[PDB]
Amino acid sequence: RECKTESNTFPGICITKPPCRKACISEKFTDGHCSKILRRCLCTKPC
Repeated sequence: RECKTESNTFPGICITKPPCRKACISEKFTDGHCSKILRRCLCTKPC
């Protein structure tokens, strides 16, 4: 079970994974991915 929380530190719209994952890991999540429509960096971690 993992929960999604928008990244607090990623700048701008999310198009490619690497900078979003990096931001999320910097924030102590375990991954980050881009959403399709609002194009947000969403971090995930177990919850």
